[PDB]
Amino acid sequence: TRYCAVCNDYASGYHYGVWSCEGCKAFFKRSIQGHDYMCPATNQCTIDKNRRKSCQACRLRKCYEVGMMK
Amino acid sequence: TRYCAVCNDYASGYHYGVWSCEGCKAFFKRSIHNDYMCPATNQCTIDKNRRKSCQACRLRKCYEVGMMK
DNA sequence: CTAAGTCACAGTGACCTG
DNA sequence: TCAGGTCACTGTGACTTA
Ligand SMILES: [Zn+2]
Ligand SMILES: [Zn+2]
Ligand SMILES: [Zn+2]
Ligand SMILES: [Zn+2]
Repeated sequence: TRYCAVCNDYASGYHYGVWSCEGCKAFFKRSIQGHDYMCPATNQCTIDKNRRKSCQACRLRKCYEVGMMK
Repeated sequence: TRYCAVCNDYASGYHYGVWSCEGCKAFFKRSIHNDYMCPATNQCTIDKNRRKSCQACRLRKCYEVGMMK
């Protein structure tokens, strides 16, 4: 009930079942809406305030890991 | 056939002293004063489908391959 | 030819509507 | 309150001009 469970940025509220920022909220929104994300490395990127935009594959992976649901 | 020295995509021509696709050419141009951060460990596999994801490793490779500002 | 500009296009997220 | 939209901002790269 404070920080984003996905990128650890200031979370706005409870979105999709986890406390998240508007960024991760919108991201999951679109991801479940319809999109192929490609990880530029080893499917183990560090998702945070300044890396979430870089890897969409690991960001989505994390969205699910932390509990977000459709 | 020529391939982009940075991302292996079909190169458009010889840009900045190296063979590059239009993407890496414009990117390099834009970069030269952007400071980037790799999402992983600075060893990304930069190709057509991932060059947009890591900008740090893209610019790294731009210099590595000999692109001159 | 390449350098350099151009601009439609697509993702992001802060804000808005329901 | 949150889901789902929205749209200005921005980076991209294919194409145009010099
Ligand atoms: Zn977040
Ligand atoms: Zn990744
Ligand atoms: Zn390239
Ligand atoms: Zn990288």
